[PDB]
Amino acid sequence: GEDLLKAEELAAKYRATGTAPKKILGIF
Repeated sequence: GEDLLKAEELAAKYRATGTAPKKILGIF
């Protein structure tokens, strides 16, 4: 499943932000 890869990606990205919903915070 590539949604698991996406889950890795989001884990690579969002955790890079520090907190997933703060994906908008990075934009703030």
